[PDB]
Amino acid sequence: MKLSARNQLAGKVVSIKEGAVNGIVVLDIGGGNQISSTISMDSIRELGLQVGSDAYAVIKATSVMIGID
Amino acid sequence: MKLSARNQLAGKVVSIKEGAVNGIVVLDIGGGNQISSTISMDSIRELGLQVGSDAYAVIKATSVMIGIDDWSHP
Amino acid sequence: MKLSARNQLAGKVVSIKEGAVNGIVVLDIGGGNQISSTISMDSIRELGLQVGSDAYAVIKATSVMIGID
Amino acid sequence: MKLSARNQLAGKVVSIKEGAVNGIVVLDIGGGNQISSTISMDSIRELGLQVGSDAYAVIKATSVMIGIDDW
Amino acid sequence: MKLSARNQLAGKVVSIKEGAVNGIVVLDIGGGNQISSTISMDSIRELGLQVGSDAYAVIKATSVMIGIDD
Amino acid sequence: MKLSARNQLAGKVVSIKEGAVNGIVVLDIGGGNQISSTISMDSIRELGLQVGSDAYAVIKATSVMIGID
Ligand code: MOO
Ligand code: MOO
Ligand code: MOO
Ligand code: MOO
Ligand code: MOO
Ligand code: MOO
Ligand code: MOO
Ligand code: MOO
Repeated sequence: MKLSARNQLAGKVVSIKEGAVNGIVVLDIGGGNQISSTISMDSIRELGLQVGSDAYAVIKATSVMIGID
Repeated sequence: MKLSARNQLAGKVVSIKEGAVNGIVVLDIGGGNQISSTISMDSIRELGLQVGSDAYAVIKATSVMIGIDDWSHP
Repeated sequence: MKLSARNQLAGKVVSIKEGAVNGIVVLDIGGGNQISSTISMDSIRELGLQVGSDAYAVIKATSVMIGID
Repeated sequence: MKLSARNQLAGKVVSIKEGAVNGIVVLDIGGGNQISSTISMDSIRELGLQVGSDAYAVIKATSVMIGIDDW
Repeated sequence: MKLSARNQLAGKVVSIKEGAVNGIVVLDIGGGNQISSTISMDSIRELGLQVGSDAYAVIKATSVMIGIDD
Repeated sequence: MKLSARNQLAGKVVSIKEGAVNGIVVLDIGGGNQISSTISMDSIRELGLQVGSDAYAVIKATSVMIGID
């Protein structure tokens, strides 16, 4: 699928924290940046995610806030 | 403030699209990545954002989905 | 791309209301259900959406609330 | 109450997966479509949800993305 | 309707900023606190919201972050 | 940090329910209102949150719906 989400950032899974119905996937997206994703355990399984998997961090633009110092 | 949001990514503003009540801020966060943020025009003004401003893309972890390529067969 | 979002509902575009930076797409997913999506104008154009387009309403499970009468 | 959320889709609970502080509710909304919802366990209990309950999937329009087959 | 959203804060509309497809509704919830809501113009119209209307700010718990003084 | 989020509501923590990857923090913001926040256990710990902590409920304007009677 091609998705409307403005942010689709390629990266590699560096850690997966398994929970009860959700888990937290951490992706190394390059440039010294990592992104954490809290998604359902069902999806972690269905997408076959493991540490070292290639994946994408997908974020709708309306979910992104801006901060400054 | 220190914020719970797991994702707080430093970057530089490369473009701002001004709308009616919202606008879209594009941040270059390095490594060839850009992040687009759709936020209120009021916030854009109050934060003094301009092209070239240093800022952060702030994303709650529950807002981030994971994708894989179409030819991966889990 | 294949996505973690638990909800990926096939439907046809029945209307697009254009805004300044966002627009609102209405998708008929069948059975008398329609879904409204508020997304960037950039995305509406990039996906080539028009009345009658085949598409999907994509919703993260953590964005779905449950209501009762 | 009546809510601004543009999407309020009637359906029946087909499953509830209990987690620690959240659970996942699946609703059959008709037309062969199901909606999965990740909400607090407290809300699952407070709303009296069980398999067979009548309910609604409620989604804010700004939470909905559009995808296409990009063949 | 009764909703799973854990946050439902009563207040009065103090302002509505109309946009193109969205508008921004501000509610006075008391205590010198206001909540701003960015929602569709269609909903603002359908709910009959005007300055002075009694309403509620409704927020899913997964949408709320916590911040602290550093 | 200063944040674009239009809603930044001061309050005191009155409850913490710990989960597997998430927890739920309840903040009393005054006027008889409490705001519940479902966030990662990691952040709950990193922010040092306990019953009695002073904190803020932070909500993006696009996450706030309006309801009426
Ligand atoms: O155009 Mo989006 O789907 O709001 O990022
Ligand atoms: O721990 Mo968060 O605020 O869900 O990213
Ligand atoms: O939270 Mo999900 O598993 O991306 O719908
Ligand atoms: O295009 Mo808007 O109405 O400023 O979100
Ligand atoms: O008008 Mo809404 O509450 O953004 O779906
Ligand atoms: O109940 Mo959890 O901590 O969201 O899996
Ligand atoms: O996640 Mo909730 O339990 O709908 O606020
Ligand atoms: O959409 Mo905002 O201006 O980050 O609350």
